[PDB]
Amino acid sequence: MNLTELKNTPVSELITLGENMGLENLARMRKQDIIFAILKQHAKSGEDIFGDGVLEILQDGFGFLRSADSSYLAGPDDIYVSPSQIRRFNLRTGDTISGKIRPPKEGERYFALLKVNEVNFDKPENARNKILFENLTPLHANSRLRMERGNGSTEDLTARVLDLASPIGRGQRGLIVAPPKAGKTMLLQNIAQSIAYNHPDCVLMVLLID
Amino acid sequence: TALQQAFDTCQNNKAAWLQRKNELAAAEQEYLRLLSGEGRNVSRLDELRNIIEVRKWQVNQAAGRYIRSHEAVQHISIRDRLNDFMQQHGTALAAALAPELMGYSELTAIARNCAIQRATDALREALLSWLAKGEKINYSAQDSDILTTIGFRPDVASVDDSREKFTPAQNMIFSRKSAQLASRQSV
Amino acid sequence: ERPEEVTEMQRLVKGEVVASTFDEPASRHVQVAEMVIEKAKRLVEHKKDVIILLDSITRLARAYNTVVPASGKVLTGGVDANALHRPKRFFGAARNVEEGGSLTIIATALIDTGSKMDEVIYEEFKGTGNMELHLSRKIAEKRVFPAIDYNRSGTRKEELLTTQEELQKMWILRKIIHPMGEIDAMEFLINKLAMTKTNDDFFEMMKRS
Ligand SMILES: Nc1ncnc2c1ncn2[C@@H]1O[C@H](COP(=O)(O)OP(=O)(O)OP(=O)(O)O)[C@@H](O)[C@H]1O
Ligand SMILES: [Mg+2]
Repeated sequence: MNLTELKNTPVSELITLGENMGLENLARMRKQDIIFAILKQHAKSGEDIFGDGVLEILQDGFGFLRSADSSYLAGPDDIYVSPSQIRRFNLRTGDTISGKIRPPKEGERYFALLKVNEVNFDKPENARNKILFENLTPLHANSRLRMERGNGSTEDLTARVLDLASPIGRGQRGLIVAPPKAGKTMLLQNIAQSIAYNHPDCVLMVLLID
Repeated sequence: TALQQAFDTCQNNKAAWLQRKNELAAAEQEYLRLLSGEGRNVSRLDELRNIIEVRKWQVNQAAGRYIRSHEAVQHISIRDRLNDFMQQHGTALAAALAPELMGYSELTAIARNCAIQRATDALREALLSWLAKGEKINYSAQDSDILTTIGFRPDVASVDDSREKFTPAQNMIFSRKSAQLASRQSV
Repeated sequence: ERPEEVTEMQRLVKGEVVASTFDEPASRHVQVAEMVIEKAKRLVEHKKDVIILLDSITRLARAYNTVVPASGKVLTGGVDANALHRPKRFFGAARNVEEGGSLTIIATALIDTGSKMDEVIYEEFKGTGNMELHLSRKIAEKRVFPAIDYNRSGTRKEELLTTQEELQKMWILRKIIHPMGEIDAMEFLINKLAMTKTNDDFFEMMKRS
């Protein structure tokens, strides 16, 4: 069954289900190894298994499928995807795939996909005739984004000052030049939570490096 | 009289390519008949393959030279019509485009190719004067039926056998397959 | 070769197999081999398919070396240079008749047995055959068999045996698998091919996996 719910759950719940599923010596190793072994024994029983993730293609064309919670780690949780899915199913790099998964047979370390059920929150059928990103003609920042919470929060003054100094917009290209000890990290988290609260339709994610 | 015999040879190799397609289709229907049965032996399967690829290369080149013969006969007919109809009534064409004509006649190479460019644009304008105009037209008056039977657009099978083309090394290896095919036919 | 293996050969295959052993002298091996090859060529003369198996080229080469008289000129290593033509008599019969039938030979070779005189016969027999198969000791140490070193294996004008487009297909596969190691290649090939029934399905799942 779906591995995301057992992936985002904390380690305690995973280990407790580990003891109650019949394997009690699966605590002293990595989270990826724990989930790999638990799902291995679970699929060995012969039950329905569901998977999801984001794919990527190596140099040889054979691809991997990583998970967002694992921070795209090259652990056993990844799923093998063949170039044939790309060649006929017409799936590009990084397409979010959710659907059936196959327990790998002997000599196969990583899982495989049986069939695809959802691609980029859309049906896999109409994803074939999808316009490319670079083929779209761009324009300037037509839309305007407001960073004010509107509830009079105790920290809304920072967002209001940011709006007054430099309004932000959709599809804009902006930089925040700052020396160290500038308080930038928490103002980025503040604008992130502001756009999450004000705009529940647009997708939000934050990239952390080193 | 050369156009008539060229047209006759065009239908000759056209019919040759048609019968090659027929024997090819016989090869694949026999192949599918044997496949639908019990395939105990693979040597027959292997030779059926060998023959179907060599015959499809042969029909590919058959469509190829049929196509080039069709263009050859079309252009020879067009140039014969141009030559003799201008023999009949070239004075009006001469009087119409005189400037670049005298530019060509008694001047040097740069002047001649500039005159060619000038006549090129002038005749493009002349052609588009009546090309966009809506008038009913007939086939080549000398050989209308002869041109209708051959057809301007070739058969869809011509581009079916022209869509796929093998590499020159692959072309010569199919040629040697045809050679050994004739060799085993001699057996 | 030891009688136990040749008798296992006799009892396993339905067809009749000839036998020879160290009890039989070297001249006996030479003469039985030349009757065998002459009978094979007589049989293929009647437009019939004949297959010969040789195990091995080194054993017969040693036998012909022992039985040859001294001609006064000796190739380096204490062997008669002319005598080397006689194993080629036992190997030159390999030819396909276009008018009907064909004679084929499949021969094994032995090297690195502590004998200095084994690798050079392989070197001078390298150009004799149109296809060759390498066996290495590192795979034997790896304990998994067959130790097929197909990465360096090659055939001359093998196109006549397969189709055209599918020939380029396994050649695509060949040069894709060339850069990687010789070992992991063979394990994953045999692993993918093990639980299946026919090689055609292997061909489609090379377009599926
Ligand atoms: N709006 C604000 N309200 C309160 N304190 C603030 C505000 N803006 C900046 N500061 C202060 O500025 C300092 C910056 O702290 P912080 O750890 O957020 O900095 P940072 O620029 O994200 O860090 P670094 O550059 O070291 O990674 C803190 O002392 C913080 O209290
Ligand atoms: Mg910071």
